Amino acid sequence: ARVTVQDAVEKIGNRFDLVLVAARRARQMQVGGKDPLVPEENDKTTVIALREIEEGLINNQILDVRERQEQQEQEAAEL
Amino acid sequence: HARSTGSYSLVTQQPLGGKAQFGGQRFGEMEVWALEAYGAAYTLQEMLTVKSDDVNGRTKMYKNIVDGNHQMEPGMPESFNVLLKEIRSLGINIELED
Amino acid sequence: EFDAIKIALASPDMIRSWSFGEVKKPETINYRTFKPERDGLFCARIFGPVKDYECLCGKYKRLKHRGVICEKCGVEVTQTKVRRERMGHIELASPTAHIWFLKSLPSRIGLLLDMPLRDIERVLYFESYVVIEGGMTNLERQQILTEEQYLDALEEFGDEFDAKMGAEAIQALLKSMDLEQECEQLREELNETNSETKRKKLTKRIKLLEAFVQSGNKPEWMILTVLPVLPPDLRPLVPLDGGRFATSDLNDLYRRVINRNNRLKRLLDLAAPDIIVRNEKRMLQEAVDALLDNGRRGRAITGSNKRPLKSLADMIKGKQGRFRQNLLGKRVDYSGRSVITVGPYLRLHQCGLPKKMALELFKPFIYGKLELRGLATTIKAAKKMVEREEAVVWDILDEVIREHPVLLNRAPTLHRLGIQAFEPVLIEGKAIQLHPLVCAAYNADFDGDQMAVHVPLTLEAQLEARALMMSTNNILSPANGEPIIVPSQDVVLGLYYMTRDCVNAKGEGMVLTGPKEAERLYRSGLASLHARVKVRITEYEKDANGELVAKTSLKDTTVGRAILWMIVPKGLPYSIVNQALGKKAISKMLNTCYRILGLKPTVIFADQIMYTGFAYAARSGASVGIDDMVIPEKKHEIISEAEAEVAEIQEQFQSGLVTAGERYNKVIDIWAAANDRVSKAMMDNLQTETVINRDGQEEKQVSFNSIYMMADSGARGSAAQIRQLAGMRGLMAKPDGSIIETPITANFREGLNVLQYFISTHGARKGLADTALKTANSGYLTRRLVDVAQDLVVTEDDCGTHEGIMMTPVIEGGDVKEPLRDRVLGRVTAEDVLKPGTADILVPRNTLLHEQWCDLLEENSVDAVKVRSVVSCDTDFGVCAHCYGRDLARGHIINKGEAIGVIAAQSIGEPGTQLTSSIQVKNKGSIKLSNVKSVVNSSGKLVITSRNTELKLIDEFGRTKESYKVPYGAVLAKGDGEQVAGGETVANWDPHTMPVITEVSGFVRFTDMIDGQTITRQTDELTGLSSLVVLDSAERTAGGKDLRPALKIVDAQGNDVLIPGTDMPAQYFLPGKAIVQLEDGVQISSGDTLARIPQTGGLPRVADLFEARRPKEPAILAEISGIVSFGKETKGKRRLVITPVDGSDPYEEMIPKWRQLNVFEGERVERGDVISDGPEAPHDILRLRGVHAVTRYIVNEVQDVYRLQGVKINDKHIEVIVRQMLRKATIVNAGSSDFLEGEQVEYSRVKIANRELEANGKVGATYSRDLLGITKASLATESFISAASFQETTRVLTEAAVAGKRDELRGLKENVIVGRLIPAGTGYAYHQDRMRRRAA
Amino acid sequence: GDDEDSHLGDFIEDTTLELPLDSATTESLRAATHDVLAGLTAREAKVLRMRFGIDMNTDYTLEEVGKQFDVTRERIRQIEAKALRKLRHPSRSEVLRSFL
DNA sequence: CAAAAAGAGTATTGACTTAAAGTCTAACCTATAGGATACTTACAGCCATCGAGAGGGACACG
DNA sequence: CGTGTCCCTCTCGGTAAGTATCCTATAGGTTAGACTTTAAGTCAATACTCTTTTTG
Ligand SMILES: [Mg+2]
Ligand SMILES: [Zn+2]
Ligand SMILES: [Zn+2]
Repeated sequence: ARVTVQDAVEKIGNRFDLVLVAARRARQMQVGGKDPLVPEENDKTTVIALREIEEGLINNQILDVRERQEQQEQEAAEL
Repeated sequence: HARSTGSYSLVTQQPLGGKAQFGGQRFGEMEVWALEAYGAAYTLQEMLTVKSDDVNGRTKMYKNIVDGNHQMEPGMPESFNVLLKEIRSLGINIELED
Repeated sequence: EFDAIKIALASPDMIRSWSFGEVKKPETINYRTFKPERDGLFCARIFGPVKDYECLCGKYKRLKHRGVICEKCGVEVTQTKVRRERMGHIELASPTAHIWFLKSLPSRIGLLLDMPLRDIERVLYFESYVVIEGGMTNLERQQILTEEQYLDALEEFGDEFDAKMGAEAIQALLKSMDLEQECEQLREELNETNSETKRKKLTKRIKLLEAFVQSGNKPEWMILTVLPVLPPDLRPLVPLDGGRFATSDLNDLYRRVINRNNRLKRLLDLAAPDIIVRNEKRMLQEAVDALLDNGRRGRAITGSNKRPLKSLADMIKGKQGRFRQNLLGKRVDYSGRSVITVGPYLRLHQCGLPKKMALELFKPFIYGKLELRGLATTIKAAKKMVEREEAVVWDILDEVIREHPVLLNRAPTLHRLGIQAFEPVLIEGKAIQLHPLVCAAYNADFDGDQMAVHVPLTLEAQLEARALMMSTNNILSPANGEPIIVPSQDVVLGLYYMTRDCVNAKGEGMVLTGPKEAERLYRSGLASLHARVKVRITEYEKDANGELVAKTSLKDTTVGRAILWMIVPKGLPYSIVNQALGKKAISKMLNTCYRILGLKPTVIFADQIMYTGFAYAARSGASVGIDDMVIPEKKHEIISEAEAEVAEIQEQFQSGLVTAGERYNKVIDIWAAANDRVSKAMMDNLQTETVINRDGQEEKQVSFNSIYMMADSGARGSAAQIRQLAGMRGLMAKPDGSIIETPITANFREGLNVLQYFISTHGARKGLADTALKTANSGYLTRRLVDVAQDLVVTEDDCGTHEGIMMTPVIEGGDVKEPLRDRVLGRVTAEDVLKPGTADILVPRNTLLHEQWCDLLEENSVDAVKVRSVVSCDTDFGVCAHCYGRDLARGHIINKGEAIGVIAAQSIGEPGTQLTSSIQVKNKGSIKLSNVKSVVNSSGKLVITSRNTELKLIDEFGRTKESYKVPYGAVLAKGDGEQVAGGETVANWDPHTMPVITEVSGFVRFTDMIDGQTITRQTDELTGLSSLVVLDSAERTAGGKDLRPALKIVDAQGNDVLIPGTDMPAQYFLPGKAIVQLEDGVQISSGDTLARIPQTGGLPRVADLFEARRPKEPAILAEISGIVSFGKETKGKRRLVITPVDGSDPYEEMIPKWRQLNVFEGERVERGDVISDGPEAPHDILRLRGVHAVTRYIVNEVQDVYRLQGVKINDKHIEVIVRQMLRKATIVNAGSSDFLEGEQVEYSRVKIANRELEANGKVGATYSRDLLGITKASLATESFISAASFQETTRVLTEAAVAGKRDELRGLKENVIVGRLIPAGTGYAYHQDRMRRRAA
Repeated sequence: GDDEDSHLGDFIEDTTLELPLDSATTESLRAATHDVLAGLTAREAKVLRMRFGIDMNTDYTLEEVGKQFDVTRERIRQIEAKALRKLRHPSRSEVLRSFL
């Protein structure tokens, strides 16, 4: 669960980009194309996304790299 | 009192007054200033488009919520269209351009 | 989608393009079968079908026939929502003027033709003729005739002469004019005239003509020929239950228009006599002008309600128009109210939400979770499971509210802490439970208050509520960086009572082994909570590189302070809880935990304070009784002495020793002095009533009185609420404002009798009738502050500026009202703040001065620091992040994007409900002088020959402690550079004397002195001295008026004594009423006196400073520096001439003759220096002294109001409003730019226009900065939508239509109205992405 | 009311709108009748989509679909009747009964 | 494995009743015209009492 | 030919309940109701073919 989000802010700065990155990741995990990188503890996708932000396994560049890898995989699997 | 979805008004398709006709809470101008003083741009946008006035967006949002997807497709409020028609029914020609 | 909104006039062709048909009948529906009759206001073949995919007759009735048009009734088969979008039109039988473009005060029709509105209304009323291109034979073009004159002209000219009447004549005048020719003739005529008024009038008309040429509009489109009609579903005729209908007033207005238009067509087809036809045309012109704007021209038409029916323009304007009632704030789904209660068991990130309320707000979330689990087959089955409240829909409800915040909002939202996000806890009941610590932010007590909860739906609104609006993030105030979750009243009395010491309690003096033993003793009853003991505590100080270091010592403390030490976190010192711990000591205990430890330790610590303050206030058993109000035993003697001192001044009034205005002030002065003796006899009795024994002998101590402790700890009480319970209530004021002589010498423990309880109600209804309308003048000031600054946003990171503001401590004349630390904390330095050892700097030139950098400035005693300011930022359309500084409720710098213009207007407007001879040194320091000329007086001391001398007190540390203003002609009892002692008078002067003191010594000659014209015979009958007073201009003779009496200093050898430095004569022109005392031929000393010339609001004051109101008696400033002179007199205005040494000399001003001047015709005046005295206008400070001096004036004259009521507001928030006031500019030299001379262009627009030119080889235009009020800078903006939604919708839409204005949607109001992401916070990235792909 | 704030027009609601509870039931019925028709033969999943205008334009009568398949009018009435007969059976009608 | 017999699917013809139009008639609304002693200027809602500030237009004077 | 002053104007901060009005005669449009027609849904019997069963 969450009480304060200060660790996520000091990981991803500006306090407004954090909301966007966390919403992007939470939407990735919600419409279930993906599964969390962190052990979920009944946390919703918002809290799981923030916990992934805190530990540094998810940020904007990580999401962009994974998205580009997915786009390359789809093209290479088009046949 | 509590409301999620009920009856909407006639000219401006907005919820009605409190607890006699199952009406919503007024999110007035000072609350809009309070949400602008934070950075809550998405909360404000769902306050003034999907929760209140956009006719297609509120049905889409209800279907999304009951389908387990929390995503908004905002559109443009009906009150702005009413305002455009009322200004345009004077001699003045106001229009949206791109 | 769209990127801009464009507004203009509509051609008749455009109006016929919008329409789907012509409305030809006034009928609405059939009275028997309520179907829309054709073809009236409600027509199915014009405005669409009444039912979805059905014809009117019924031949086509399904979606298989979509788009087809019935051959019988003509109704298209489509959706019935097209009746909200399809318009019609009315073909008027005669042209009709548009009331907006005629009856607006500028009168675009009137000033486009250069024809006065009084002479146009005569033509529109069919009571005068006007020629229309009548040839160059006898009459002019726009010459007005009458019936007789037109008859004569017709009898004299049968052709080549056209003069019409009515709106046809006005339309012909508007159509026959050539705009380019008129504009060029006006431009030629502009240079010929030099009168300012003619220049302004011609410039206005040329501006209008250019606005008409540049846009696509035509002049004759301001006269209606085709009138559009609104879609029917926007003016409905819906039936109520009971057979009766409800209609809009637009139906009545349109029916009147159509009836009169049809009758006019009928009369024209009948060849009626012209009086009837003219009357019908006047009636039609009345009907249309009442439809567009009712009541503007003539009297308002009223309906059957006997009320003026609402027109088209009344649906857009006002507090209940479309803009303010339906676009800027709406009714919202997923919301509800309930009463709030305490629930003190909560954590400050969570609230208590009833199960009944949470079952309705989260209704769709439960419908979609029952089917996911398979508990319900369909949406209709899940709708009935929660309808009968099955036992499984409560287990589902706990899953949908786990990490889902809700927004709690209290009805007056004065600042942004009025909306906060909490995590709901499901409780059984009907009242919301609100954490005790967040009540100060909401300003909410529990005596009937209500709150509205709002449910964030989308996945981004649940992350803004958690990351931005959560209640654990808002613990500091955005107005001043101070805590806002301070413990309030019951927890601050439990921490005060626990942390106190009693002289001899249980278990005193015993040595404890730690805080855990002190609690084992108290709980088992072996020791008292106030027992002076020695405990061994281990405290951690993190003065290492972030590492905690332990230190163990044996502390002298009490049992209660050891028990509280188990709550305080690691890195805090033990002296934080080793005191009595009132209310201020608890608020700084949380502030020195946010700075040292951070946010997460403070949030946990703020709840443990609340839990341990509620717990030990209950164990206290602190009550209130009638014996706790201890009346002094001397109160009966203090009053009896004051009643025997008003009976001796009553006798002196009858004996004539004192007048009426003196015994009234000698009775108040002894009742206000006997009120300070009763209140000092109880407070010295209450505060130490406890005297107890130590070691046998008695010993006094601080009292444990139940009412003293509630006031000594700050727990809901003061020393003025007391002294009305145990002292006396003192002097009361009658409603006229006077103070009654005899006070009310009783209190609330003894009781007020009938006569003195009635008196204490004049001041009780007056105090209740003020707060009932102080909220209407404070809620309107904060609305104008938001709308002038809503568009300001941090849009950059560093603009690279070196300009700034010099910050100094505020010294009103006595104590320092605001030290340097408060005025400099969290601001970026503009230049290197070098230490007094100037060989090396102290801080760099871009350091954010936080708590640590403000310690060096205090140790080294820095006098002043120059910091970057918002008002001096190079960023165009926004503010740099370094020119703002600290985030102020975030400990870091401001984020790029943050909307600082709405934060700065709620911070000023929130405390608006709380708002309404000699010099004696105090400390021991050095006398300091600045901007003063020195000359020896007769007695050897120093007299001052300056007008703006400042007296200061420099202590040993080199910082200024006192600041006194020394007038002209004052004798200095000491000298500069000397270290004087406190209490010594270092300056003395006569306040009623304006000396003309000399500068040198010699003889005084009565040159140009005439007895009977200038001098009168005033012989002193007391001393015998000769008094020779000059006369004023209203009495002096005309032949002697042109003579200036002067005293040129000479000697006894026939030479001339002159002022050193230059060789000008030492002559002193004596003004009127100058008392020549010393006789001629007498040798004088230097600096000898010659003549002795005889001599706001709390809340409206803040409004007047921001509105830039000009004062009633402005002080005259000096327009240019140099040497002053004089000139010819006149009747009403005197003449003052200022001569530059090398510049243009003949500048002059018309000073009124009835104002006391301050320059003696020979002083070197400086630019922007006062000539007269009084309230100084804000505009003249900007023009003469610059930008940095008009912002210092406002932030120092508006913080005086707030500091008098104990309100802390940062100076960032006032300099943001000032920046939005000096936002326009006026061109002085057009240069190589495209700007007109008199045009008022925006400052940022003329700052980048002459930036490409200066980067190029050309030359840039120069400008003059302009200051405007908050209601004029918010109304002259580049957007007509952020200005029409504020005020004067009719006046803004009229100017934006005739100019073809285009709205780029750059602000925060435009995106709120049109329904998209504001470009401020989380939507700042979205708007930057759009500006990249747009113009890519 | 007892004030100049409330008006008669603020209490008149729009009765031409359909509730989103009713609007989300329609999108759930178009999916429930899509799986059911997929469980039938392609001939009976096409005559039922024509006898009732499902996911297309105007519905047809018995004769109008006779030309489509060259079958006579009477047999299609029986082909449709057997298609109706299959769907009444359980294990293909449980979810459908929740819509009544 | 292979042949005879019964049950069921698929496509027909001949009545046999049924809802949806198509049409004729009447009866009942609905729009229009006409009325000849002589009659000739309505009013009333600025029947109201707030203040406070800004802007423009007309008068008078230097 | 140009400032100062005063006056006028503009903008800002369940309801509702009455006033008399007449009257007569023609001709045409509108609807509504019942009779009749027609495309449409229905049932009863049936022949053929395929499948399925039963039997030695
Ligand atoms: Mg209250
Ligand atoms: Zn039709
Ligand atoms: Zn800057």
